[PDB]
Amino acid sequence: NLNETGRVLAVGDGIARVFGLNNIQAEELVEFSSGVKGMALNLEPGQVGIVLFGSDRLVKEGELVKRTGNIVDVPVGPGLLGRVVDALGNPIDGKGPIDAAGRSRAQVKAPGILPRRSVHEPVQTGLKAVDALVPIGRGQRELIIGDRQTGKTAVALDTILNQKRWNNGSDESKKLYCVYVAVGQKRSTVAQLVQTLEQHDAMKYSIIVAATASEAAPLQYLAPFTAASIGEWFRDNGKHALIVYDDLSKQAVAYRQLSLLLRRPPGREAYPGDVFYLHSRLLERAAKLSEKEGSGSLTALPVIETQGGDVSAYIPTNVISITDGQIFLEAELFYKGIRPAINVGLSVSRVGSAAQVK
Amino acid sequence: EANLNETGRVLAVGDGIARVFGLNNIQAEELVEFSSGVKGMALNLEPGQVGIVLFGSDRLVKEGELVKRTGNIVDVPVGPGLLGRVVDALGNPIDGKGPIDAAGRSRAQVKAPGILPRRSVHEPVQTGLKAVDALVPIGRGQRELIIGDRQTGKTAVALDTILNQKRWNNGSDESKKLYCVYVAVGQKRSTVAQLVQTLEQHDAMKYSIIVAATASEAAPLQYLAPFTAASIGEWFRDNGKHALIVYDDLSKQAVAYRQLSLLLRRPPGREAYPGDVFYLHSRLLERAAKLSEKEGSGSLTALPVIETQGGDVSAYIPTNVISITDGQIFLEAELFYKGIRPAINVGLSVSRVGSAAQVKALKQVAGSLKLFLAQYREVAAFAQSDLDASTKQTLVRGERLTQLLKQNQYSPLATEEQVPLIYAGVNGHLDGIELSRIGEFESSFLSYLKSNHNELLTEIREKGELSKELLASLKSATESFVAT
Amino acid sequence: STPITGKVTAVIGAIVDVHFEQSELPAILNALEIKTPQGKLVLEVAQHLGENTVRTIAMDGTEGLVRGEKVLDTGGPISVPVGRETLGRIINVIGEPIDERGPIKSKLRKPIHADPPSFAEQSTSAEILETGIKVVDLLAPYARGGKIGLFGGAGVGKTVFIQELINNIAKAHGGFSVFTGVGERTREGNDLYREMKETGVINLEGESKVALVFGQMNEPPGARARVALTGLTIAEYFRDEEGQDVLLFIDNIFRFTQAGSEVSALLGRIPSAVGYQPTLATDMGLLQERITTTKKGSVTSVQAVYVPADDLTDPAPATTFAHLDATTVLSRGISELGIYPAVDPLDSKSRLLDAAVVGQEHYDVASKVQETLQTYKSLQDIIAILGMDELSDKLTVERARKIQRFLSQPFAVAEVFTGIPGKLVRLKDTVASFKAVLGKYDNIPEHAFYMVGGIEDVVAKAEKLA
Amino acid sequence: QGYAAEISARRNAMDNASKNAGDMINRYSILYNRTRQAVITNELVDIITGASS
Repeated sequence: NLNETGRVLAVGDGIARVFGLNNIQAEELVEFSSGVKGMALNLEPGQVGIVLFGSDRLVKEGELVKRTGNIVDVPVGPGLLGRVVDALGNPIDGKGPIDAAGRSRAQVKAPGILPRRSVHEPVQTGLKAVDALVPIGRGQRELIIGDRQTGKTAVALDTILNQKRWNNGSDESKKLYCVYVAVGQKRSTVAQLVQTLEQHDAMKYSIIVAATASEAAPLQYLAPFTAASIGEWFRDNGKHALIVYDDLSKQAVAYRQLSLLLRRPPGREAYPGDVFYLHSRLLERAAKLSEKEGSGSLTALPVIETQGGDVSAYIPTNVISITDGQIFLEAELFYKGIRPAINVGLSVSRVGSAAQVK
Repeated sequence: EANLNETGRVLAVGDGIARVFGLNNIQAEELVEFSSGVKGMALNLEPGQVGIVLFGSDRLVKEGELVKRTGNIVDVPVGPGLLGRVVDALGNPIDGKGPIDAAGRSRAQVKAPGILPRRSVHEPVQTGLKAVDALVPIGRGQRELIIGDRQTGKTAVALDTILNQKRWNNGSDESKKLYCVYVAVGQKRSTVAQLVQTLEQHDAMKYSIIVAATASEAAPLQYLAPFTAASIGEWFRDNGKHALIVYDDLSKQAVAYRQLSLLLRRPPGREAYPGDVFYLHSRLLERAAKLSEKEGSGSLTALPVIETQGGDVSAYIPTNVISITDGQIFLEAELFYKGIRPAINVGLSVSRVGSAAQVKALKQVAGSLKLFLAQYREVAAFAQSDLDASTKQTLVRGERLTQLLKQNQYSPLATEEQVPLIYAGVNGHLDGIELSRIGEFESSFLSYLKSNHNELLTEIREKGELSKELLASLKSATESFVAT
Repeated sequence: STPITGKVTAVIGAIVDVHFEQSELPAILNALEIKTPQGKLVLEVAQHLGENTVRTIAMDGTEGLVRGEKVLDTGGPISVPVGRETLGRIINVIGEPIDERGPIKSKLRKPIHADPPSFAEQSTSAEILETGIKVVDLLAPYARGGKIGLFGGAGVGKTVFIQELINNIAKAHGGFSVFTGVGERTREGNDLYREMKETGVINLEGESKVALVFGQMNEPPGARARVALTGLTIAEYFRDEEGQDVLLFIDNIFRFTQAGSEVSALLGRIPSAVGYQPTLATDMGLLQERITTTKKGSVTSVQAVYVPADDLTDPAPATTFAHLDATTVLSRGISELGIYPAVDPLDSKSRLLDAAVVGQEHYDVASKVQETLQTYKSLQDIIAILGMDELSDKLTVERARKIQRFLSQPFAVAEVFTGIPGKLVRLKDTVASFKAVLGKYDNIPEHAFYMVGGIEDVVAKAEKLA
Repeated sequence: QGYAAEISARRNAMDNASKNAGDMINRYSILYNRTRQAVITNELVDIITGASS
C-alpha cells in the first residue's frame, strides 16, 4: 500500500525523495522509521520532496515513511511563559512538559482588513532615543537594521526588561508579554540571554523559542512562524505580546538551503523566488485587533543584519518595505560614543506620535 | 492528407511561445498561422519540435492546435504608399484610413549595402537646431546617436529635425527632399497618438511614416519594428531618394529581444541579454548608408535613440550602439533644468563626419565656435573672483554664446537664419549686450534682416557659401543693428 | 453547464499542475476551482505543459492541497462583479465582498484579462488637474485623464501622500473613484477604510462614491500579481459602459511586477537582470495600456511606485517611468530638511509643462524656479569648502534656501506627524506668489515661507518674529 | 606683506592638495573598477545558476 506510506528513493543533505504517499497533503508532517521527523513540500508526480528535521544517517534507501495527517502545529497558551522551547514547541530547558492550552498551526493567515484598529498604545522601551524619536506601537512593526556587533539585540533586549513595571502590576491590559525567537544563533548565546533575563526577574513573562544554527535548516525556517503562533494566543485573547525575531537574516539563509537542495530555481543572490513572501506573511501576522475581537495586539521587532552598512542589499530592502518603521544602527556612531548608535537620519516610525505618550 | 510537411500540431504552449511538432519543410524566420487566427514566426528549428514566437495573446493558442505554413519570411510592403500613414510592425494600417497600396514587398532582414556601393558623406541633413547644425552636423547616410536620460528631450530633438524638413518636402526638387520614418518601439499608444497630432498641426505628417510597436503589442513585434521600418525607408534609398529614420527607442528593442531569447531557452549573456544582442543593433544601423553615384546616390540616415539610466553610458547596450554610430549627441539633465535647451554636452557629443557634411556658409562662421565653448566650460569654474585679460574676455563670449544656442521647441531655423546669429556671436558683435535681452535680440534681428537686407539672406540660402564680398556685407548689416 | 474534471498532478509551493483528458484542456488565463473543506481554491491556467497537462498559479496558499484532487474549470478568466453595486464594497482578487456585508447584487461579471483600447480609440487630451500642493501643482501638474505616478522607497511617505490626494481631489471630482491596494501594508489599508467612512465618502446605507479592491502583501504572489487587474476591470467598466469620469488609485504598483518576479522563477523561466522576470516591459505594458482615456470615457490614474533601495535604475521603477504622463518623485533627502512633502524638484517632470498648456506666465515662473535650484547641486562643492563668500550669482545662490522652503505645504491628513494645521493653496495663487519672490521677499531669512499657505499666509507668518 | 605671504602660502598649500587629490582620484578609481568588474560577474552568475534548473 502506497496510500499512507512511502519508500525512500534517495536521501541526503536533509532532503529525502519518497515514492508513494499518494494521499499526502502539501506541507504535511511525516515520520520516519528511524525516528527522524520530516516535512512534505514538493508533491511532484512521481516522487515527493521531503525536508528532514534531524540527522541524515538515520534515513536509508527503501526506508518506510509514515504520514502524520497533521500540518505543522505547535502548543500555545500561558503555560509556555517562563519556558524555553524549540521550533517544534518541545521544551529544551529540561523543566518537565509544557501545559498545552491548545495547538495553533504554524502557517496562520494574517487578520484581514476589517478586524483591525489603528495602533495607538505605546510600547515604552525605556530607551531615550527610541521612545523619544521613534516610538513603538502595539501591533506596529519596527525593524532593527544594522551590521554585526552594533548592539541590535541589545536594543531589543532592553525593551523586554523595561516592561517589568507593567508585568508585575495588577492591570492585565497594561501588561506586555514577550516572545524571543533565536534563529541562526549559537546555543551558548541563548544560554547567556536567559541568564540575564532571570537576573532582572523577566523570564516569568517571557517565552523563548530558539532554533540555533546547530539545528536543521527547516527548524530555523518554522522558528519565526511557530514563534508568531506562540504570541498570537495573546493577541487572540485580549492580551498584549511583543515578539522579537533575531536573527531574521539567518532565517532566509536557512530557507535558501531548503529550496536549493529541493532544486527549486534560484532568484537574486541565490535566494528563492518567493523570499519576499517569506517575511510578508510572517510580519503581517503582527497587528492590533479590533474592539469586536478583543483589542488584542502583537508587536513585532524584526532584526536584520547588513554587510558593510549596505541597506541597499536584497534581503534588507525586502524587510524594510514590510515594517512600518526602521531603527538603523551604525557602527561609526557606536564607537564614537552614541549608544545605542541610532541614526536619526535613516530611522523613522511611520506610526509616529499616534502611539506615543502625550 | 495531413503530411506534417506544411501542417503542425502544438506540443506545448505558454510564455508567449509555442512548441510545435512537425512543419518539416519550413524555413528559418518564417511565419505561421494558428487555428485561432493569430500568427507567429518560427525561430527555433529543433530536431523534433519547432519553436514559434506568438504575435498575440498566448491564450488563443491551445495544445494540439493546427499550424499552417505561410511560406513567407518576415516581410513588409514598401513604397510611397505609406507616406502619411501609421502602420504596425507588420505593415498593417492602424490609423483607419483604409488599406495601403504597396509598391512591392521586402524582407525585414535585409543585407547591408556593400563596401563598394557607398559614397563619402557630403550631403547635409539640416536639423534646424542651432546647437546641432553648428556644433554636431549630421550628414546623409550618417548615423548620429541621440543618447541621453529620461525626460531630457531626446525625442524633442529628433522631432524638430523632421519638422525642419518642410522647407524642402514642399519643394519640387526630389534630390533635396528628405522623407522620414519614425519607429515607435515600446512607447505607449497615448504618446504615439500625441506625436501624430503634433506632426499634423505642422503639416510634416504628410511626408512621414510612423511604425508603431507599443508596449502592449507582443515582443516579436517590437523586435521586428526597427528592421521592418528600416525597409520602409530603405525603399527611398534604393530609388535615388533620401530618407531619415528615427529609432525611438533602441534601448527598448534590446529588452524585447532579451525577452524572446530568454524564454526560448537561449544562453544568457552580460545582464541577461543574449550573445548576439550586439549583432542585432549592428545588422540594423549598418543598413543606413549613402549609396555611390553608381546606383542612385540615395541616402538612408539613421538617428537611433538610447534611454540611459542615471547617466551611465558604459552599460552593455549603450556602449554597444555608440561603438557603431558615426557620432553621438548627448543630453544632460543638469543643463536641461539650468535653461540650456536643447541641453547638449558638446564635450561628449561629437560627430565623426562633421565638417564634410555641413553647409559651407555655416562651417565658415562657426569653425572656432566648437573650440570656444570647449574652453569656456573649463574656465566657467573661475566664476568663484578676479579676471586678468586673457580669460577676462573668454568669460564674456561663451556667457552669451550658449545663451544664443538656446532654442525653443517646434521652432526650427533655416541655415539662412543661422549664419547671421552665429556670425554675430563668434566674431563678437554681441559681447556688449545684457543677456536679459539676448533672447529677444534673435527675433528683432532676424526681422530686421528679412525686411531690409532680404538680399543678403537669399544669396546664403541659394549659394550656401560666404563670399569675400558677401561676408563683408554681413558685418555691416550686423554692426548696423548694434547701434539701433 | 458542462463540468470539466481534472486531476492535480503535482504541487510545488504555489505552482499547481492539473491534468485533464484529451481535447478538454482549459485555455491559458482561464480559472480553475478546487473545492476545499475550508472554502474554495482558485487557480489560473498559466501554460500547457504537454500530454494534456496544464500548469497553474495559485490565488490562495495551496497549503494542505492533496494530490489528485478534482478541479473544475470555470470556462474563462476569473470573472469579477462589475457595475454600480461595486461601490462602497471591499472585494478581493477573486471577486467576493471581504467587507463582510453580504453578497453583491451585481448585474454583470466581466473578466479581468481584457485587451487595451486600440490606437484609433485613443483620445489625445491635455487638461491640467489642480491638486493643491505647491511643490507639485506648479512644477509638475497632474493631468486629468493622464497617468500620474509617484516614485520612492520606504520611509518617504507614499501611503500618506496618496491619502491627501483622495481628500482634496476625490471629493471635488465629479464621478466614480476606484482604489486598488496591491501588496501594501494591510494596517494602513485599514486606516483608509476607517478614514473614508468618517469623511463622508463611504456610507453603508447611503451613497458610496468609491469602490475598494484589496490584496495586501500577506497573500501569495498569484493573487498579488493579479489583484491589480481586478481593480482595473472595475474602474474600466465605469469608463466605457457607464460613460463617466473615472479616478483610479494604485498602491502599490511596484508590488505588481514584484509578484511577477516571484512566480517567474517558479513557473520555470531563466531569470533576467537583477533577478527580475524576462517579461517585464510587456507585463507592465499589458497593464498600463488599459489605463488610458478613450472616446467613451476618461480615466485619471494616480499610481504609487516603490523604489527598491531608493535605486532609480531598478527595472521596476525604470519601466514604470515611461508609462507616466506626470511624476512626483519622493526622495529620502528632502524630508530630512523639514520641507513636506518630500518632493524632489529636480526629477519630477510632467509633459504638461508647456507654454501652450498652463499659460505663458505659469511656464515662465516655473522655469526660473528650476534654474535657481540646479546650480546649488553643482555649486555646492564651493559651499562645503568655503561657504557663501566666494559667490560673486550671490543673490541667486541664497534664493535656494528660501524657495526650497516655500515649497512646503501643510496637510490636514498628517496631523499625527507634525500637529501643524494644514493649508491648501490653489493654482493661480502659487504662480503669482513665486514671481514676486523671484528678490522682493528677500527681507525675511529662513522661516516665513516655511509651512504656510499661499502668499497671504507668508505675511501673517513674518509678523510673529521667530 | 601679510596678505602677500599668505597668497604665497596658499599656492603652496593647494599644490600639495591637488597632488594629494591625485592619490585619491586614481586610488579610488582602481577601486571603482575592482567593483565594476565584480558587479558584472556577480550579476551574471545568478543568471547562469538559475538557468541550469
